[PDB]
Amino acid sequence: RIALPAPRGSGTASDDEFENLRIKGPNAVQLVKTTPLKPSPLPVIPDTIKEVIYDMLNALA
Amino acid sequence: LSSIPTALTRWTEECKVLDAESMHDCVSVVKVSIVNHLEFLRDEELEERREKRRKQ
Repeated sequence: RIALPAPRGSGTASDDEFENLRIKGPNAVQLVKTTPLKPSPLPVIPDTIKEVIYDMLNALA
Repeated sequence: LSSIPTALTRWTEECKVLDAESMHDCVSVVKVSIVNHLEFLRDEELEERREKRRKQ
């Protein structure tokens, strides 16, 4: 997510007018923040990928 | 252990070998799509923040 810099000054007429000038300006400093982790389930490994992983484990022996 | 190379370092090697200079071009093509989406969401969140301030 592109970061939001803090609200510079309370007040919509003036402070937010120059806060749009600052945050959305052509020349700006888009710092990044990550989203909160979404609960990804583990991907099921395909069977051919398990005949690749298993063949190396047999080459251990 | 830190001796083990990270995925980004393996992808870096792969990219180097398979496309040293075309990586920048792909970064540019994908950037054009990422920044536009994130700026739309940045402007929507900013509107949401101004709205919540006004409603407060």
